Amino acid sequence: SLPAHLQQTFSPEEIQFIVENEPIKIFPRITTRQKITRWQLITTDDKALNNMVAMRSTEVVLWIALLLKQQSKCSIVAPQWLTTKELDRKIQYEKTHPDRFSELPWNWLVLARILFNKAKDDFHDPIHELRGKIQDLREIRQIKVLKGLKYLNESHLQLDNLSLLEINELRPFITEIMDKLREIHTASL
Amino acid sequence: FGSGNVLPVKIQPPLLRPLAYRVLSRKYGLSIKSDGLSALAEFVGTNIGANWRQGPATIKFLEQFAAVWKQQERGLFIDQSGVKEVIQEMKER
Amino acid sequence: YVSPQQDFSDLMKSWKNERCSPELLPYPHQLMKRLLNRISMQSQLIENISMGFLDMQNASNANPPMPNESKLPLLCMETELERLKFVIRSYIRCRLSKIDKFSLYLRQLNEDENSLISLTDLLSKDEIKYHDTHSLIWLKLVNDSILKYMPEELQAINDTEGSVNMIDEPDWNKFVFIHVNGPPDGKWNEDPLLQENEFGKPCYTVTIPDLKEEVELTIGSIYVMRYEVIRDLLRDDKVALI
Amino acid sequence: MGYYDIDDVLADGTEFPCKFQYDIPGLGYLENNPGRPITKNTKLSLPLWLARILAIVGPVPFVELLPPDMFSTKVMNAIKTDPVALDLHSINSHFFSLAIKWIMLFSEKELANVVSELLLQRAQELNHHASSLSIDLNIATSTFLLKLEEMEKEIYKKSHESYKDTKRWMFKK
Amino acid sequence: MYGDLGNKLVLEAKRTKQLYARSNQDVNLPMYHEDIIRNILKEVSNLRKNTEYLKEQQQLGMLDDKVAKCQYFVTLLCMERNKRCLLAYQRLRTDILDSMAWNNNGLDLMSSITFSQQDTNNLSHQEQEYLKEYCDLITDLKSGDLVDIDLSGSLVPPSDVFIDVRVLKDAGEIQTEYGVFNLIKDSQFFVRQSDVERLIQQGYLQKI
Repeated sequence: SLPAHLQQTFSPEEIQFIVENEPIKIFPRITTRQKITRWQLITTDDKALNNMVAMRSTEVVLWIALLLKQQSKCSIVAPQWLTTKELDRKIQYEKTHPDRFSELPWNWLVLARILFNKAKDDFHDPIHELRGKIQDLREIRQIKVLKGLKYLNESHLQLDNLSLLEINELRPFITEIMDKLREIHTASL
Repeated sequence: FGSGNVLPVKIQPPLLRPLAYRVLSRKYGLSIKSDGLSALAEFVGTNIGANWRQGPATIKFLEQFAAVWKQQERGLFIDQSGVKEVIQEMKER
Repeated sequence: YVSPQQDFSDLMKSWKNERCSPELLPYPHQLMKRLLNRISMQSQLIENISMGFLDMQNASNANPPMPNESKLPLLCMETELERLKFVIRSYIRCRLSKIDKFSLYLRQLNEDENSLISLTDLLSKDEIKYHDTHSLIWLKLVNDSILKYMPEELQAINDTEGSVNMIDEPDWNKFVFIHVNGPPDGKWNEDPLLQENEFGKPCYTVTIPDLKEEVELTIGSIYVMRYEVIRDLLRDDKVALI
Repeated sequence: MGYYDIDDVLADGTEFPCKFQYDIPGLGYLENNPGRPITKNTKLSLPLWLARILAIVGPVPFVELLPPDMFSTKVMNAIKTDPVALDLHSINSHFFSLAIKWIMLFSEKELANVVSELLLQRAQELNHHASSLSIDLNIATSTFLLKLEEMEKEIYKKSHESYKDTKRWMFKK
Repeated sequence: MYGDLGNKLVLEAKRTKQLYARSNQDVNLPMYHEDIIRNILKEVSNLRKNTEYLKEQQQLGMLDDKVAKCQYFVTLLCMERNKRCLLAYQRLRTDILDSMAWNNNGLDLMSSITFSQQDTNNLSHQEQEYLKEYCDLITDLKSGDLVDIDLSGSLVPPSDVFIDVRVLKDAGEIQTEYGVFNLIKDSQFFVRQSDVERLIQQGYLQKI
C-alpha cells in the first residue's frame, strides 16, 4: 500500500495476479467423477473440478491449472490467438492501419510470458517463432504509442485497444503531464 | 491456575502443538521451541481432565502465557523457563 | 446475490476502484461482513479435516491420507484462502493510508451540520477508532513540540482564513484511466442515459464546464478523463477504473 | 495550495523585485539597515511570502510588484526559438511553480500559451530519455538531465523506475 | 530576513526525503535539529516581544495607525512562515516514523527486539513517545474485527506454492503447525511458502 510507491499505480506482480484470476481450458489426465474429500471452493465455481473425466475438455481458473501442471495431472491448451497464422494476420492488420491499435486480448503479453515459462511442451508451433512474432508486434505497437504521445492536451484522450501492461508502464507520465497542463490552463481563467 | 481434577494424564506434545501455534505464532508472538513446547505440556496436563474438546480453558491459558511475554521483555525463543514464567503467573494471583 | 463468485468479483472491483481513485470511497459494509464470515467458517473447516486426519493416524498406526484425491483439494483450500486474505489486507491498508492523508478534511465534514456526508457511512467503526486515536496522538506531538511557543492568535492546526489553507482536500480533477462497461447487467433500452450515435454502439455523454464542451464515451473504449465528470457513472458501475 | 509540500515551501521563498509606494518609519531590517527608516519609491527584492501579501493590503497597496527578470522578453524569445536546448535550471530552479503563481496573481494569457508549449515539447525528450534502458553485453542523457527543472526530475524518476520494473518483470528467469 | 534561517531547516527536510525516496532497503533518520528549532523558537519569541511593544506604543497614541499596521503584518507573516517550516519538517519526520512502525509487524519497536534499522538517540523524546502510542494503536487494530487477516503481513501477492529457502543465522528447533523445522546453518529447505514468511521477514531465512 504505502511502501515502495504503490500509492496510485499497480506493480507488475499485481497485474500478473489479475491475469491469473481469469479462466483457461485444460485436458485433465485424471478422472475424479463421483462414484455411482471434495473441493468446495469459495471464490470460484467448483462444478467442473468436482466432475472431471479423463481425455475431455473442461475449463477452470488459471492458477489452479498452473498448480495442476506443477504435478503431472494437467495439460493446458494455449488460446487460438497464440498461433503463427493468427499472429501474422494481426501483424498485417497492424501494418495496414497506422492510426489504430489491433484487437488483441487485454492480457496477451502476460499470458504469453506465463505460458512460455510454465507450459512449454503444450505448444504445437515451435516456440522460438512465436517468441519472435511477439517482439515483432510489440515494436510496432511501441512506434504507434510514441507517435500518439504528441497529441497531449487538457481535455481527454482515447486509447481504444491498448493492453494492460502497456497502460501500466505509461500511466505515471501521462497522468502527471496532463495534470500539470490542466493546472496551467486553470490558472489563466 | 486451579486444581482438584481427577489426575494429570500424560499426553505427547504432538497433539498439543497446533493450538499453541495458532494462538501464539500466527497472531502475536512466535518461536515455540521443542523443549519449551514439552515444558508447556505439564501445566496443561495438570488440569487435563475432559479437555481438548472443551471451551475457553486452553485458549485462556495461552492468553495468560502471552501476558507475561507482553509484560516482560524476554525474547523470541521459548525455553525450559516456560515453567518459570508460569511460577510468576501464579505469583500474580 | 447468494453467489460466492459475485462476492469475489465485487471485492476485486472495489479494490481496483480504491487504488486509482483520489477520494475516499464509501465502505461496502455488507460485502465485507459476508466475506469475513465465509473466511471464518472456511478456516474452521480446513482445521476440522486436518484434525480428523491427524487423530486417526496416531490411534492404530494407520496409513496416512491415501495420496489420490486427497492432497490437491486441501492444498487448493489453503492457497485460495491465502489469496483472498492478501486481497482484503491490501484493500484495508490502502484505505487506511488514504484516511491518514485526509484527517482534517474528514473532521471538518463530520463537524458540519448541513453535510449529507457522514462518517458513520463513509468510515468503518475500526477506521473511526483509528482516526480518533491518530488525530489525538498527532495533536499531542505537535502541541508538545512546536505549537506551545506560538501566539494565541495562531495556535490552531486548522486555519481556513490564513495565508495558506491548512486543510487539504481531495483533488477533484485528477486524470484517470477508465473503461466503459455500459449497463451494469443489461437491458440497454432500460438505461435512460444511453443514447445512440451514428453507425456505432450507444455512447454516454458528459460535459466539461470549465472547457464548456460535450464529450461522448463509446462503449468498449478506454479513456483518459477527469475524475469529477465521471463520478456518477463510476458510482453507478457504468465505468470502471483501470 | 499544499501546506506540507516541501517544494512549494522552497519555491515560495524566492525574491521578487518591488517598490514601496508609501513612506514609513520603523522598517529597515528589510534593507539590512536597522536604524534607518525606509523612504518612498524604494526598490528592494523581497521574498514571495511577503511581497504577495504586501501588494494586496492598502485603494493603492503599500508595495508595487515590478516585472521579474526571469519573465523578460529575452527569456520568452529563447523559449519560443528552441525549447529543448534551453537551460531552464540556470534561469531558475523553480521556473514552473513560479510561472503558475505569476499567472494566478496577474491573469496573463500570453504566458499560459508559452509555458504550456514549452512543457509539451520538453515532455517528448523526457520520455525518450526515460525509456532508454541500458542493455549489458550516452553523453546525451547526462547533458539533458542537467537542464531539468526541479519538477521535471520527479517525473523523470517516476517514469524511469516504472520502465525498469516492467523490463525486470518481463525478463525474469 | 527573520525566516531566512527556517528555510535552511526546510532544505534539510528535502535531503531526508531523498534518502526516503532512494531507499532499496529501510533507512534511519538522521540526527534531530533541536538547535536550529530552538533558534526559530528564540526569534519567534523576539517577534512576540516586538508585537507586544508595538501594542503598547500604539495604545499610548504616539504613532499613526497606518504605520503600525505594516510592522504588525510583517511580524505576523514572519511567525506564520516559521510555523509552516517547522510543521512541514515535523510532518515529514512523522510520516517516515509511521512507515517504519508499520513495516515491523507491529510490535513495540525499540523496547523489544528491533531489526536494528534505527538508533535510539536519533529520535526526539516526543517522537519516541509518539512512536509508542502509534505502535499500541497498530496492536489494538490487529485484534479488532480483522483477526483472521494479518494486517501487518506481506504485501507482495502469493504466486508460488513451494519455494526453496536457505538459513542465514543459526538457531534451534522451532515447532510449526503439524511439524518441526531444524535451523542448522548453511542448510537448504524445500517447503511451502506460508510456513516461512515469518522467518524470512525476521532475517533467519533467505531467498524465495
